[PDB]
Amino acid sequence: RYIQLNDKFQFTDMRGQYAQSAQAWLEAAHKTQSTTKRRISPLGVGIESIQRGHRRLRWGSMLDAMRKCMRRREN
Amino acid sequence: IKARSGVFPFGESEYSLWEDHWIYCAEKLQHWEILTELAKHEGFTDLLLECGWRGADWIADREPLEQSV
Amino acid sequence: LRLLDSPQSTGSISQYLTSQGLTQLYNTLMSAD
Amino acid sequence: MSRIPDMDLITV
Repeated sequence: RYIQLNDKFQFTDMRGQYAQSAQAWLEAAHKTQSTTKRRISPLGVGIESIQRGHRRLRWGSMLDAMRKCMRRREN
Repeated sequence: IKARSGVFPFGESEYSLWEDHWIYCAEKLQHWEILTELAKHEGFTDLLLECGWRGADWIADREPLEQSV
Repeated sequence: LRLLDSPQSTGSISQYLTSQGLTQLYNTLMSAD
Repeated sequence: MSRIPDMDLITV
């Protein structure tokens, strides 16, 4: 996420151990994203379009579970 | 239910606690089948805990379990 | 006061505790759009 | 707009 948001990243600028392995992983991820439309790199979404897994919209599935728990207890 | 009905002020703090501890008490009380759909819908790490380790057989339908692991 | 005071509440959950009440609440909140 | 509506609630 930091590399994505910086936007001033350079591959050869990086120094330290694990440099080559992470470089290879990033190159493979970019190649996979180019070839396959599926997204691997993290992406940011505004507060308007809250998606399925977020904490804001747990309550729907949770209330479904709550209703089934009530059903079982009433049975 | 009270928090989501707006009867008293709604605070995310301790609401995360309510959610997580409800899941905890549900899994302790052996409500695995109910938690299956919740894990599938939200995405979690207890999907392995309940779906395979206590629900569906491992020898069958191996591929989804392998992908999850 | 911070330790010992709890926000007030109203007893409107008597009907919602029933499973049918939860179905009604789920339908209303899902279709709130 | 998302599938699930997002509505503001009062806080502490």
